[PDB]
Amino acid sequence: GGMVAMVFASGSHVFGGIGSIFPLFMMVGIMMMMFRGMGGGQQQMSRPKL
Amino acid sequence: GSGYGLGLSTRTQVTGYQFLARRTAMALTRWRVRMEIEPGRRQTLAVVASVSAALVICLGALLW
Repeated sequence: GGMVAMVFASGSHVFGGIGSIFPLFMMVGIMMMMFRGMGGGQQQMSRPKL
Repeated sequence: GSGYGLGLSTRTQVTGYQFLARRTAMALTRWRVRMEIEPGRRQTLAVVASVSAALVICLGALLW
């Protein structure tokens, strides 16, 4: 968010409108890895073995 | 009764149903439940790969 804010304060205004699709999809992709993803050493169970 | 309506559910019940769905689906097309290998999965994954490759290319065009 800081990168986008820095660019907006700088005045490029490149991310306005449809250009925003790059930050938006990245922010969503990061969200998937941190909350879901896969279990650790104490979570050996998974769909392929169950 | 039981099982009817919109009651609560859990994540183990969601995968459990998908297993019964795959196993019953091949029983209609191949008439056997042995399921030595599970081709329905692979045929579906290949489509998802096809769609993803289309999206990667058009995002590449927008970047241009």
